[PDB]
Amino acid sequence: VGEALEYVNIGLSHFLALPLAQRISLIIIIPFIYNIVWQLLYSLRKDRPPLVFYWIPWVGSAVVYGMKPYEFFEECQKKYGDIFSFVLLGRVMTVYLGPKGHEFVFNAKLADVSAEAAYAHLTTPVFGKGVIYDCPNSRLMEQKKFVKGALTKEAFKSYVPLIAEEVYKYFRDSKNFRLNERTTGTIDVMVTQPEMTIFTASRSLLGKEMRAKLDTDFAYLYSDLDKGFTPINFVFPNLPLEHYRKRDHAQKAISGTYMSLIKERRKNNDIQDRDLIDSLMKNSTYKDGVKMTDQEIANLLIGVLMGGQHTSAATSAWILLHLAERPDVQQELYEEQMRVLDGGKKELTYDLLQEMPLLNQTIKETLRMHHPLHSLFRKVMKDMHVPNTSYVIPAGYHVLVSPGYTHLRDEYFPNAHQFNIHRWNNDSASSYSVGEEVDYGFGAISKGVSSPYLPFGGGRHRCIGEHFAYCQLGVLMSIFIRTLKWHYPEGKTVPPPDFTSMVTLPTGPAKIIWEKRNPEQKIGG
Ligand code: HEM
Ligand SMILES: CC(C)(C)[C@@](O)(CCc1ccc(Cl)cc1)Cn1cncn1
Repeated sequence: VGEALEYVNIGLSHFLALPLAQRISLIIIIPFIYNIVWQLLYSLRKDRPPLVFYWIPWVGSAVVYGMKPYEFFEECQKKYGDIFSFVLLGRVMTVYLGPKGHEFVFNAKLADVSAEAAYAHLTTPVFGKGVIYDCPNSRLMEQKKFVKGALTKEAFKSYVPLIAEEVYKYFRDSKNFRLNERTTGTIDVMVTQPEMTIFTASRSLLGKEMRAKLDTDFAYLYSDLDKGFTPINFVFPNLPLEHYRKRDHAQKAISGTYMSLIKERRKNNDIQDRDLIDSLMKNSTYKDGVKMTDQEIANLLIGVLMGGQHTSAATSAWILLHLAERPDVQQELYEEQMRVLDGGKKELTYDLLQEMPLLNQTIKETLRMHHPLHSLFRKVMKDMHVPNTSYVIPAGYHVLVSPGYTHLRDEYFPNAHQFNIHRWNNDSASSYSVGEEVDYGFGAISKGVSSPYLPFGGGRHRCIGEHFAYCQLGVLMSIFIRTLKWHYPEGKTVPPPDFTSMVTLPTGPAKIIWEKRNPEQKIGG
């Protein structure tokens, strides 16, 4: 019976001929049926880690992952252990939880994975081109060296009074404070902290000129650039809407202002050591001998400040929120402040910051309970074997590492969900290499990445801003502590994190009430 083949033919014709009702209905029910079958087949393969089950094709587990990612990882971990996959808006994520997860993704060979491949679609439109994830990795490595060159301890001794000047200036003039006119008030930390962060960062990393442009309408351009830095730009990076354009406008606009200042500096020889602009001018020639274009330098500046803006500001928000219900921790930090700065007589210096271990433990502890990035990604370039398993992660897959999840595990942190800065007694450093090191182009960093506290990651893509963040957060918190007490409004406590955004920032409005420690103190100027 090719008479049966006559009928696949006939049947095919009747399919194309039935009402639109059933056809759309079939255009739905066929993919739904197919993927459900496909998964059951997949669950038989054992060169593949267990795939989380999902009903909606393409979308996969994006809803629950997007909303409560650590909760997703946990029930996932109970069911399948530390390695498992799940489908996310078209892509396939293989999650490896714990320190071996860190090792498998952060220390992965350059050939196995790509961060550029994972991130460029989201970062390049915001930062500019020619830099970060819009160049070969080797270039990235040299840029990180260029930037890290302006992040030296002597830069930090110069940044500390600039940053303090800013915080004080903010207490003086900001509508949310007015310390020379108010002794008490309410602020939204989600409003205060991003302004405080951009002011301090701008002033210290981009110099006084660029800090000054933030008082004008120009500031709004940073705010535009800011909203194009969203996970939506990670799925649909370019659809003709409209926040997508103001972003691009802002990119050239902001990048324009930097080149303007850069070109005028080389043209007057105004190239001192003031900021990162001076520094990137004096030092941005690759080792093959190519030099960064003035455009490229500017774009590297947008990227630095943008990255540093969101992590830092979220973190100082959390510090305020956790402290707001711990007058005991405030009392303790204040005593240290009095001891190290001789009641206040001594002026804050980068050196003196290092003698404030409790202040540094608070940043350490907050960064433990609140990692700004719940998920780091790579695209898999070559089929990877997972040690001590038969598992193969084929190329074209994505790997996902999550040190912020381990941070919150009792196993590695007794009472992980309690805020306790004393868990870091005689252990206050931003991080430290528990042994041997390795150098990827931007200096010797730890070779192992099996530390269960890994706030800044590791491997070639490891953060180079930890000492800047601590410096800024250090000055900022030091001053808050000496100037203010603060607490929650009645019946208000720590907000749950909003995971859907770029950084795990708190769910606003997150309000605290400040009062002056010295009502009659006046900030001068
Ligand atoms: C609390 C503050 C911060 C935290 C928790 C943090 C966290 C991280 C993490 C986890 C990574 C690795 C990402 C990955 O491997 O996929 C990273 C990378 C990086 N961070 Fe930070 N960061 C912070 C502040 C900063 C600051 C202030 C700067 C700039 C001054 C900065 C610049 C960078 C750069 C340039 C990379 C390199 C990424 C790469 O090479 O692929 N970060 N950061
Ligand atoms: C890729 C992404 C998650 C946005 C990112 O890791 C990387 C951002 C980033 C990358 C390169 C430069 Cl030169 C500056 C900032 C977030 N982040 C981490 N530390 C600071 N920002």
